[PDB]
Amino acid sequence: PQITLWKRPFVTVKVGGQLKEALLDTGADNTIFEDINLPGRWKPKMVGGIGGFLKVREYDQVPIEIAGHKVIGTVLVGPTPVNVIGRDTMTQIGATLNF
Amino acid sequence: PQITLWKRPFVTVKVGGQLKEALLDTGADNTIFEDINLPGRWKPKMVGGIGGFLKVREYDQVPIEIAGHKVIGTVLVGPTPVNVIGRDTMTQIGATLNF
Ligand SMILES: COc1ccc(S(=O)(=O)N(CC(C)C)C[C@@H](O)[C@H](Cc2ccccc2)NC(=O)O[C@H]2CO[C@H]3OC[C@H](OC)[C@H]32)cc1
Ligand SMILES: [Cl-]
Ligand SMILES: [Cl-]
Ligand SMILES: [Cl-]
Ligand SMILES: [Cl-]
Ligand SMILES: [Y+2]
Ligand SMILES: [Y+2]
Repeated sequence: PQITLWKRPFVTVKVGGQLKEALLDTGADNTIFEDINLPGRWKPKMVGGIGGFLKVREYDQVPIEIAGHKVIGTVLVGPTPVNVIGRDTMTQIGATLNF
Repeated sequence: PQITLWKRPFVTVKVGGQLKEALLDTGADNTIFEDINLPGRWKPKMVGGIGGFLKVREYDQVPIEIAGHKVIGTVLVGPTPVNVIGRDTMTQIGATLNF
């Protein structure tokens, strides 16, 4: 799709079998969800944005269905106020900015 | 321009006469800079990042030169770790996402 930015750029995503909405976020290096449970081992990580830092779990090689593509990427899980799709996932679907 | 997202999408801007770089950030509703000085009245505001909230000053009707366009918009000023260009500014230059 092509979208303008008059509204928040939410997309519907299936991540580890779980349906979620997430913000296409060109200012986010990684992808982040709250309230999903993913199997297997993970590693601890922290991330920073405005406001401060969020504590997360990092899962590698997780399935993400997004914009008709199936991608396998890293997902961070922690109590973000909104779910975000970062550049790590958007590069895999060839997303571009036009301005 | 059209850009991919393999690197962080920085752009050079002039905001209230000061040159800065800022991240084109589709996940940000508003535009925020650190360490700029703007004249005149302002209103207090907070913004919630992933971390909670950053305290800012809100300036209305501020010049921003971005991507060969000159726009007038609202700018928030406060100690963000990275300057961002949000959707309030990007809609004024007709930016779009393709994915
Ligand atoms: C109402 O208006 C705004 C309200 C909030 C923001 S924001 O900066 O908090 N933000 C809101 C998002 C989270 C819904 C914009 C994001 O694009 C933000 C923009 C950003 C970029 C860098 C530093 C701080 C913030 N990036 C981060 O949350 O990125 C996180 C996740 O990926 C990592 O890469 C960059 C960060 O690593 C530091 C990590 C901006 C305008
Ligand atoms: Cl890992
Ligand atoms: Cl990694
Ligand atoms: Cl980069
Ligand atoms: Cl300071
Ligand atoms: Y990793
Ligand atoms: Y400073």
